[PDB]
Amino acid sequence: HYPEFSWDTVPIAFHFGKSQGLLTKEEAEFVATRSNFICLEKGHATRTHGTTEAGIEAEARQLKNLNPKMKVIFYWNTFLDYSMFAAHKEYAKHPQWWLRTTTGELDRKKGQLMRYDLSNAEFRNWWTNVAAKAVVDGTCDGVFMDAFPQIASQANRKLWGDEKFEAIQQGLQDIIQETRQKIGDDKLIVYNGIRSTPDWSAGFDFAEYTDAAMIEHFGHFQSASKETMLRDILEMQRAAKAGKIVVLKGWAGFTFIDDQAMRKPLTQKRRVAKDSLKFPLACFLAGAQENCYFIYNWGYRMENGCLEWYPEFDKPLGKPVGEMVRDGWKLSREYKHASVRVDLESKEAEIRWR
Amino acid sequence: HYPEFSWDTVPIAFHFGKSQGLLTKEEAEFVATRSNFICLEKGHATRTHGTTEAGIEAEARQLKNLNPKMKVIFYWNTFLDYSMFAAHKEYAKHLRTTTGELDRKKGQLMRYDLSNAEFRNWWTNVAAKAVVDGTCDGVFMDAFPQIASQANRKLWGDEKFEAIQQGLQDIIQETRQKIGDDKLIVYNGIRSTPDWSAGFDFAEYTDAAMIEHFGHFQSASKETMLRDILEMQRAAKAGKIVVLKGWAGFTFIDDQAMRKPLTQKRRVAKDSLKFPLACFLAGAQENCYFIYNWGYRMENGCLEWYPEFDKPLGKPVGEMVRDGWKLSREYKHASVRVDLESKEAEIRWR
Repeated sequence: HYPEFSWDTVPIAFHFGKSQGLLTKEEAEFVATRSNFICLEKGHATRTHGTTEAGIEAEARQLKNLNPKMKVIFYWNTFLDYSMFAAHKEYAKHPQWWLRTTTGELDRKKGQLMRYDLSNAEFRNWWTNVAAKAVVDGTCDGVFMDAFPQIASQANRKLWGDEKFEAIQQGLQDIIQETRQKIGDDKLIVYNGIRSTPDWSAGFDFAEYTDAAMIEHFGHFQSASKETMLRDILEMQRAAKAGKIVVLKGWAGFTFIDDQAMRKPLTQKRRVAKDSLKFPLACFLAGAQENCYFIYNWGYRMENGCLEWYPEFDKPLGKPVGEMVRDGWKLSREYKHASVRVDLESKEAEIRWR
Repeated sequence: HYPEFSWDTVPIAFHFGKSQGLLTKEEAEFVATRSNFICLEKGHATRTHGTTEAGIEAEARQLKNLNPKMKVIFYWNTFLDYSMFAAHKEYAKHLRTTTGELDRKKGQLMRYDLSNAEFRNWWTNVAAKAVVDGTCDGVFMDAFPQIASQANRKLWGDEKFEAIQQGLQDIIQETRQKIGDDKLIVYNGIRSTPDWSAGFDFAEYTDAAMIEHFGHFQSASKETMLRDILEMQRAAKAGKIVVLKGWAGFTFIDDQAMRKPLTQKRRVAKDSLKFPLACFLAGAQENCYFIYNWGYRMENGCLEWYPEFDKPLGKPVGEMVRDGWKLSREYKHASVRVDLESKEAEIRWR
């Protein structure tokens, strides 16, 4: 029930939202002819369709009409009560569920966004019904469960108490199982995700229930050291070899959280994105197996480079002819039509195409 | 390093030559006040300046003195050994087919061996003399569909053909290296035909592509016109320049049409503008340029003007909308509709 995967060219997935409306026909064709795997973000097409659920459903139909093999993934945050969903008004009707801290204040991110009590079974029941409405009744093929590291953050202990924290971690396991129970075996569960930092690293997890994990921070944020980059690549290799989907999120030399980089004119962003592609692309191809996908851009809104294309993505790749080879911080991989080399320490990389 | 672009009116570029001499005061001012983007063709001003290089250099200085924003592009054929260049005698001082006959287009013009690196270094040196040492702002690299034509496998063999294809990629890369990142590389081009199509290519190095045959030659079908428009839109959204070469109801190759009087030529040119102009506006994005005439010599309609090119246009306020062969587009001061099947067109100026 995985997306149809191919080595003909670099395997590419999409993950973004266009808030101002559906993809144009030209945008939908551009996307649908270039990938079999897309998650549509919170807010997608809300300006014209009112709710994310409505926008995503109409978009899922458009894309699959163009590419019937496309797997369209419903973005549904596991932890946060985002306002641009019809579901938000239903959650507002259940104040008995609302998470509170040890002092009684409502637990809200940046003081505005409520965080879910995953230990509450009624909530979990409602939350999984939202997902199953999108993927069973609707036209999506799976769900993207965001925010696992936010749930597991030790900082939440100061807010909840240790006992409620353990209850909420248990509730994360519960809500994944119940998600699977409700959407069936033919549907995809994607979650965020694999993460490598100096103090804490999460590998592919909950494997009895989940199908795909994103490596959202590859090469950036707290995951920019050679040690954490190597761990992300090795975990992709290990997880994919064991039959899972892995989506590696590359960043085009900067991210949407870098205020100075985001202030730069579009021409400068494109120069940076072109110069910055080779290294994360070589890292991805060094460790990539079947069912591994690359994403490369600087954010999750359509305009954050998400519809950019690069000639590297059209070049013949072909099946891997040998396993990844590692010597110290240096990695290399042979494909039928390309050779890859990358040094995690110096950030030096080389891709030799046929 | 792009030409300065505006939506105030239809964005216009020029692409022609005047072999009898430089533009006159009036002709120079006409072009300089109406566009920031011109390619000067082979032969320009050769009668009085001897070579295309010297004629284009003198013209580039004249036009830029009138409009300092003017980007002037040097015509340098990527494949063909034209005689009205000083560089022709250097080529003469230094490509074989399988039968040994000299490879000459229509028996006259030699064709270049892009595999040979000595040639490539010379060729790019000629481009660099014109744009780095000289006053031009970039180079127009013609003839890419000729180079790629599969029929050349018959003339050269599969091995040499693929050497030449690689050579084209090498010459483009070597051009950019020698002229720098602040100069423009224009090439011909995007082409859509029923059996063979090329979109924007070599985007690592090139800035601009011409759609030379829009609506005409082998690209007159609704299928190929739509391909051209869609590729303009994609490439310009990707950050490239696109030059759409419209034809004024006929072309310089149609003998009978070319033998008609100017008054009839102008009548047909006026009647034929709305359709190709609406196709361009339907898909146009930033850094898209329209050209409208019946050829590449100054006198082939190239300094004709139309009120449509003075009308307020304004920024696009919506995306191209396509239903079947029908396109529409909303600008701040005009609504566009065109039907590629019936060739009906409306430009509702406001």
